[PDB]
Amino acid sequence: IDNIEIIAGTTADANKPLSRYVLDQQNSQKYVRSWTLPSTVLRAGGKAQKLANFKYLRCDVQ
Amino acid sequence: TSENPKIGPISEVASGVKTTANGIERIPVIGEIAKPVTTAVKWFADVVGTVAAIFGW
Amino acid sequence: TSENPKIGPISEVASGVKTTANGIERIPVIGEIAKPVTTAVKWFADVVGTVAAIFGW
Amino acid sequence: TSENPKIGPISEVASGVKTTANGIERIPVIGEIAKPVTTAVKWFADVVGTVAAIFGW
Amino acid sequence: INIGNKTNENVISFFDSTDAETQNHNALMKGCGEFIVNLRTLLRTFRTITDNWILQANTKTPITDLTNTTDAQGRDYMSYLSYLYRFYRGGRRYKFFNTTPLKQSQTCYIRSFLIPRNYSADEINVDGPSHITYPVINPVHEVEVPFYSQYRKIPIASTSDKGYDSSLMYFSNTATTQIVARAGNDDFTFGWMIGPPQLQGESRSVAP
Amino acid sequence: SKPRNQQQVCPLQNVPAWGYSLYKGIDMSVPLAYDPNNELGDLKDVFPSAVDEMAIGYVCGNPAVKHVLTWKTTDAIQKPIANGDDWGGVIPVGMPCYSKSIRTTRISATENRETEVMDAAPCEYVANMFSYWRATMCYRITVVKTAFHTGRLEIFFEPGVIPVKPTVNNIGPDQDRLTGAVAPSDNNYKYILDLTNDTEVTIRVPFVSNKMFLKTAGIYGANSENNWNFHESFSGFLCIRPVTKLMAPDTVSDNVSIVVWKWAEDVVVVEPKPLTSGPTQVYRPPPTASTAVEVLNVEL
Amino acid sequence: SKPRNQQQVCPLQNVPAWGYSLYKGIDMSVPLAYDPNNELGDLKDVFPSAVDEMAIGYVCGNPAVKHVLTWKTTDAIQKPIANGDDWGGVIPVGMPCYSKSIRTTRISATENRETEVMDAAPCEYVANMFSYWRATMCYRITVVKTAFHTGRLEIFFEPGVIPVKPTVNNIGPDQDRLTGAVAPSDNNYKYILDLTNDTEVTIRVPFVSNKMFLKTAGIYGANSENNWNFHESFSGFLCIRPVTKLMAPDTVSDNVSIVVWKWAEDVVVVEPKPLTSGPTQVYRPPPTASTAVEVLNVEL
Repeated sequence: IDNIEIIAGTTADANKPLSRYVLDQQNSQKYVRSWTLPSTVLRAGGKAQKLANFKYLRCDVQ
Repeated sequence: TSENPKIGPISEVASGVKTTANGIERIPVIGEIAKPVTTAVKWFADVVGTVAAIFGW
Repeated sequence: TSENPKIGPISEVASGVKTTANGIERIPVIGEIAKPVTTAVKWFADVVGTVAAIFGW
Repeated sequence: TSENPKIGPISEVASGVKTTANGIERIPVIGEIAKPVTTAVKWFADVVGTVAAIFGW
Repeated sequence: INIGNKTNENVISFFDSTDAETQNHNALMKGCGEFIVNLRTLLRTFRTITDNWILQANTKTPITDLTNTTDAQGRDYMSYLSYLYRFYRGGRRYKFFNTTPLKQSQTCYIRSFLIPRNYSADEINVDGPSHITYPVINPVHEVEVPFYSQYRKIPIASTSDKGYDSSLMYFSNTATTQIVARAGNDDFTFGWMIGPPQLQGESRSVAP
Repeated sequence: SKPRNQQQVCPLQNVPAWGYSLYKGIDMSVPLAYDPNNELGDLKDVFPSAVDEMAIGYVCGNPAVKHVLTWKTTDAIQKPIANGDDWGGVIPVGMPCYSKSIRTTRISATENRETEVMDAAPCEYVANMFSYWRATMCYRITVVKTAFHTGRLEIFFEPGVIPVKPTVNNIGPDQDRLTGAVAPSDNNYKYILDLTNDTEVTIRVPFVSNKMFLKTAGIYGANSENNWNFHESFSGFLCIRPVTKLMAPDTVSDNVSIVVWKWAEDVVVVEPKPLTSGPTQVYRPPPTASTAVEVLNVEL
Repeated sequence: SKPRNQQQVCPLQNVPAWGYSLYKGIDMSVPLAYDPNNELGDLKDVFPSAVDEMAIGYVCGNPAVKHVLTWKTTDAIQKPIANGDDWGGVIPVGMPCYSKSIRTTRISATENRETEVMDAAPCEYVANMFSYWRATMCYRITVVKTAFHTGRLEIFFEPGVIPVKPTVNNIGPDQDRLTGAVAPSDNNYKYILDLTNDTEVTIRVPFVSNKMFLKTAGIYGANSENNWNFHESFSGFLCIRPVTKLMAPDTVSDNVSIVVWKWAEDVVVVEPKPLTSGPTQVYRPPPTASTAVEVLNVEL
């Protein structure tokens, strides 16, 4: 799904750790990467064809 | 025999028929409540019977 | 079997599980209250069942 | 076993010690009421125990 | 003395005194008289969510005009414990303590109805199970909304699918003002735990 | 057939909602339903976990990271590790919260409105609901290092009053009174962790005090003018000092990080009312730094 | 002989008519009778039928004709049969009502008062009393034909959102999106009825949805501006399309009729309050087209 690389460094944002507090919404917690679910795993790897023409689903995203 | 933390729950109930209560099977009406013309309606039971309260005493 | 000078104290209680109530042991939820889909919730017990009060009589 | 024309008189009572209640004899306190840390105070009895009412059910 | 990080966690307990479950039970026979085990039982105690809920006469008011303001605050237990969880289930109870400077020359009554969640007042009927009290003789209006849901559990701030479970609607012939105190019913519970948010302290408004 | 009354005149009191604040009883609220026995079934196949997720055991047994320290190769021995985060290598042993930030915004050009914001663990968040607490506190001290960072680390427990510097708006610790000269750890309960292969250590500090319960006030409203309820909430502090200086080659980093997890076991609480001056209010973070927050009153 | 009170002060609340909206309890209404046990006997020899004529099973199991279609010899294959009645060969699977007429009368010369009139089956009439429903819907599709009309007919089920054309005052279906090109029935549950000898087919569509119950709002107040509660009331639609074109000689009629009966089995309902905006009001047909109807308010 994804392939992260972190070079340290770093002036960028993925190396910035968890702040102890959040005082306002413009100082949110920075994260390396997010993944919405299950809509990422259903699109990727040709799983979209093998659950087309169905309606309902249960799953546990491993 | 019913799980409830209130001591005796409500309105002590009688018995009925043997079927499923919905899902069409033509439920008979005479079987639902069990009070025909007999010693089971309490006002005909008081004069069959003949308790003292039907005479005003 | 509980020492109390009030005659029957409050809200008659059911039973549960075998563990300590705090001090982490992953308390199961299905064991706490004992009302599955059976003759133990009083509204499913009245139509399994089929008492006269579910028919309005 | 007590002569009284009121039906059950008041506040159903527990038991105590063997002595005279005044007239100095150093009455022990632990013997007066009989509720140590055991299944006899009703709130420790509900979690020893583990009735359904301590879980909100 | 090889090279490489390792594992094998060393649980150490200071102060070899006495097993703690004996010491806790011996400390609540002398300081409490009660033993709060579960947080579910704090959802059955009525805590007041407001102190002055001012309304106007002849106006059907949903409780979601009040609850939507006080869910964010976290004052009572159903809004403070809801920040640890993501789902809920079960009905809710309400009490409406009267604090109105009432007149004798009118007859005040308090109706209560059902709306589904987040509808307004004009897009629902009044033909349902109701309850009426008279605050001149019974100043506390006690009502319980059941769990009439399409789903087996309800999230927080869902999609445009609205009106999927029931709620309360308030009505009164006079402009009243009340103290609302809610709690869950005998089936109410949260679930599916997450971590807590932050808390808020004082506000001094310092001199510089 | 219509006989007379033989029953006595019963005494009466007109109390609507007698004891509404108790968790157990018989509630007088009318259901807006069809059935007076309106009752959902059990929690089988409702939530994705069949564990009672509301027990005080289960909620307070959720660990959370209170400290991420930084132990340099320059830091002295027998001196508490104070780099990066506030409170340093001084962890107050206790269920309440001890660290707070202060947000300062402007009302006018001559006035600032301060606001105390508190980072809560899922055990510190539950103790704020109650007045007094009593629990066995657990800690897991974990060192983020390579296979080539070696050192030794001391974690000793010191009961009672914490050595603190009360500021005008907050309370910080005092690292000047916790050096090896003035504060020897020769009599405390201590653990000397080796860092050549081993990383973690779990410490279970029981409840030791001269009180049956400790307050749950904590850092709420604590400053120079008011700091009594802070000291009477913890009964102890763990202190992390190096025994041996951090030995590291030049081909690795000159830092390690000490991550401290926190949870609690054997938790009992007392009174279902917060001991704080104001209500329990969840801090909703504002959109912009210039904007304000919600201020809950106390007048009725 | 006249002893003192030993009974406690009982707590009290002055609630007249506690829980009058529940079906079960003990009712405080004084009989205007002679006997406090005033009680009629059973229903033996009262009504001409000894069947419980008020069970939800018995009431909803009364079939009613929702569609009388017209399948010509000119209609194309794989295209839903839309001749005569509204909604065509698209039957929304569901207990509520989906079809409504609109009566338009004049208040002034510049204003028209519209009124929605709904044809109800004896299962659609019961679901309007309640808020949510859940039932196994049954259908009987019957072809009115001779022994010389032969054809084949397809009835497939498609779950979810119905392809509709929202008008400014009503909702109609969309036959443009249900042709054989754009909507293939190769994956649906389908029945291919032969019409050489056989006439009827009974289809029992169970309850399939991602919801435990569906709304009973239906076509009430549904238009372009408001159509959400329409889609969340049915979960599916049967669609009747020809596989083979209607084969008929010249000595018979060029039409057949498809009559669709509707009832329900395994019916459960939820909440004894209608989900509609207004009350349940029976449409009393006025004497003349120019006259008006009764308008029930909602103010108290």
